Amino acid sequence: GKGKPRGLNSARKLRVHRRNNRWAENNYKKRLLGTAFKSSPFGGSSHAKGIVLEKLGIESKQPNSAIRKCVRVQLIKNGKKVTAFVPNDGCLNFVDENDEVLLAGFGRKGKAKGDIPGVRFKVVKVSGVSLLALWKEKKEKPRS
Amino acid sequence: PRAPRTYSKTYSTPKRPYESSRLDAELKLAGEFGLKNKKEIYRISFQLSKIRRAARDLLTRDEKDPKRLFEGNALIRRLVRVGVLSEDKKKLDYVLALKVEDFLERRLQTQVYKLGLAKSVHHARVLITQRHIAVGKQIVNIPSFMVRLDSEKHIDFAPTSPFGGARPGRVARRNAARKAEASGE
Amino acid sequence: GWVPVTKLGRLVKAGKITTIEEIFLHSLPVKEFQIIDTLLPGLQDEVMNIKPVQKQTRAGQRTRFKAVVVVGDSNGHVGLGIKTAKEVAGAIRAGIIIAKLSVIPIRRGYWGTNLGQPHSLATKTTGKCGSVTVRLIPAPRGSGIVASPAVKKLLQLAGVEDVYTQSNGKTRTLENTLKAAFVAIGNTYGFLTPNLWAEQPLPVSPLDIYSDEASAQ
Amino acid sequence: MAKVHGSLARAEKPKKPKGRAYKRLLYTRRFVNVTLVNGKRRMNPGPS
RNA sequence: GGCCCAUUCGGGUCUUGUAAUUGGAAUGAGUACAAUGUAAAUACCUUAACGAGGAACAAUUGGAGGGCAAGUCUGGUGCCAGCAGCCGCGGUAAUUCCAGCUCCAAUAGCGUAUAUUAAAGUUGUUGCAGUUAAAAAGCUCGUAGUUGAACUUUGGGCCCGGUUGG
Repeated sequence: GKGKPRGLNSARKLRVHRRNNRWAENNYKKRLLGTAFKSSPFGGSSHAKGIVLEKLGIESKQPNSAIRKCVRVQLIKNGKKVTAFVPNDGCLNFVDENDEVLLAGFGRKGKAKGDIPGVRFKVVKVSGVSLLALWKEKKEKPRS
Repeated sequence: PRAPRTYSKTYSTPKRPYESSRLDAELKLAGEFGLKNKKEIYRISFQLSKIRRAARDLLTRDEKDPKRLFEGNALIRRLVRVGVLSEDKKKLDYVLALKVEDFLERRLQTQVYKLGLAKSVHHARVLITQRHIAVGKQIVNIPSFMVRLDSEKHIDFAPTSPFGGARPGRVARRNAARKAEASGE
Repeated sequence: GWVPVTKLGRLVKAGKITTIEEIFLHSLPVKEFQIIDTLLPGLQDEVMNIKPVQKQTRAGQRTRFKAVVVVGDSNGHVGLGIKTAKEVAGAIRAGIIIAKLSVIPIRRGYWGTNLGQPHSLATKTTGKCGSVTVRLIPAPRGSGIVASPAVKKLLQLAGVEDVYTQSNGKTRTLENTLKAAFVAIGNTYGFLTPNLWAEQPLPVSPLDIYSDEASAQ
Repeated sequence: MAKVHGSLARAEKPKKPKGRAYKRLLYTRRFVNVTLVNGKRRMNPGPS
């Protein structure tokens, strides 16, 4: 008999069980409780600006092994701090500090059995100039 | 404030991007007819796939049902008036097997090459763009005119173009101003 | 050359059977692949998937090659077989012969009204094998075939122009998917529709009208 | 590095043709001629 | 190549291929007398004179093991190595990093980020899951809520008047 009621005047059990155990869909519970403000470092935004504390070097332990270059930062609207990532100056020659930077996220989920370890962010521009415009060398960093 | 101005989008891309048996039949239409990109071929499949949907449900409701008779005999009447349905195929089931080049063979780029004015299908789209061809009295310059049926027979050159009319362009005038005055010196 | 060694084969070598439908009416078993070739000369194949597969005999890893081959007309006849073999080009040609051996018809009907040829299926049908289900549904004109590419290619060679599919189950082991679309076609002759309600008398087999012929020495 | 500001227009390889003419070129290079490698097919190949 | 005169030539018809091999025609982007527009102007429609071999009046973003269209190509001492959503590719010469060449896709890129919808029969009324895979409460009485056997005027006769196959 399927283990659910079928008769005609039964619409109240049917609609009150459905929102009862709709709380196991994993990203409907995130939306009604609203955990995007209370826990996320961004608060619900695409990008965010911070100011860089210092250069860091991080490594990936099991099967892979090389020299992943990341950066500390401190967000202006929040005060909390995160560790971003800068893409492929694999030459080890773009340290920069006490600068204004713009982060973003990865399209995130991954595999860290090679231990490409636990950061969640990246960098799209720095001090008012895009990153690729420096790597492809279309601008150079503004200063006097 | 004021009233808002309606608009609509006119094409739609397909669901699977890189699969090969699609990609070639689109290519062989773009070389056959000379079309700029594949947005021009999506433009003709959209317009078709709303015609097909419009007849797809008048077939469901009964015959001798006065919405089938008023909206049917107008949809049929408009497709013949531009010349896509054959004149013996005036029945509503026959539009459900219409194809996409039965509209592609009615553009001005295609109906001027068949009617003997340009030596190739790429001599059409450059003849039209440069204001040479004029159905009726009106210089058109759009390679997608979709000529109505009882005005296939009016296309000719323009009463302003150097081909079918008056003064030559500013090469021949410039060449005559490069040689005829230079005959003495 | 061709020596028939089965007593159906002598009847068709001598040319007492002109269409394949006499095999299908009295439902006769077929065991020689040359019978189909003279009967249906327009038959035509493609290969779907070729996969190396492995057996750890003597801890010596000997390679086989499984092949999935569909043969078929563009009128109403299909076929499908699978064969593993030691060498690649043997598995294709051995895979064709089982597919030539298993040919079935398909009832092709209309959607709605009755103008001209049949295009779509007669009713809705379903076959399941393994864990996959596949269900086929009639469609109007202009529809085309909406299926996965491995199943759309099957239904071209049976020549259905418009049909609607809907498939459940783990559809990512294609040896089992095609073995469900196959069952879901071959049931189309088997649903007793109401026009097939009338009565007819039983015909008699060719295997005893021509009994003096096609008999061994 | 940057753009040059003086581009006023009042008063190694040869080019490719850009636009509808490029669709004409591709129509020839795969549908008016042929390329095989012994029936088996590796068109637009590596030179060997 | 090609259809053919083929004798065999070339006798025709073609199709490309290319020859910094050669010729002449077309034209608006732009500029600008007038007129028209407009409350006055600016611009779009119309139009004197001017305006190209175009090599310069020069299309761009992203990729070329797999999913998923596209390379068996040469160069680093690993100049300028984790490495590309996820399986993974590095321990010299790599069928993926860094660059040159040639190809592919969209042509004004949907390139990246974050939300949501389809894919999803992974929210299931239509429509899922019962033993071994997540999942039937220790056991019977019993609220509200949901759900509850069959039966009480059928048949017969006459006659008018609809639109359909005719």
